[PDB]
Amino acid sequence: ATFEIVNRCSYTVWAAASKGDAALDAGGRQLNSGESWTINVEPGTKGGKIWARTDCYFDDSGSGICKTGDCGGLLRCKRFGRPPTTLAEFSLNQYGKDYIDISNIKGFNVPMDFSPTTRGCRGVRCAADIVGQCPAKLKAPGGGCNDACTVFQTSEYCCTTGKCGPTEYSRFFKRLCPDAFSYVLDKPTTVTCPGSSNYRVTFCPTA
Repeated sequence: ATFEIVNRCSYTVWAAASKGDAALDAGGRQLNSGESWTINVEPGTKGGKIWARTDCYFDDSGSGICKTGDCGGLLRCKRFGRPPTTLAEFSLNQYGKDYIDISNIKGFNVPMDFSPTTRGCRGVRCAADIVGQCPAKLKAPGGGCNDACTVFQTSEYCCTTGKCGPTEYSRFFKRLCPDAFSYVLDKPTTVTCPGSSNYRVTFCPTA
């Protein structure tokens, strides 16, 4: 399948695409404003993620640091990103369908649209100034708006036992992006698409 990752923000991002234990395609790439990076993801991939990283430095080989979303200090992510990271999430060709979501369960750094480029299903977006509003205890120095489970490490926020409810903090993310997951047991805002769909991720969409 095809992912076209478009930086419509006015600042550079360092896009990342991982499943957790391996890169997807090249695993990451600088995107200056306006730049598109199309990747190939296999069919049947489960639990894939695409995110932005901000305020990075990488040296000639590729090792470095970012202030949001860092994946073990690699330009080319083979693992997931340090919060706060707005997340595009997907598992493809499940049993005849792909399933797409955007998640604020690790926080928020960059606004995002995650739309299918082929018919049958509808996209999902979170574009609200979450970082401008973000509650003080959830602010991340380095940039972004952390989730409560990152800031406090409780069973209730982290839904550790498989039981939890919404919270004042989950609800701050759900007021601003009803169409993204705001905590682990949120009513799912997943989208079911035909198997083998293609997609566009766009950062700052409304930019």
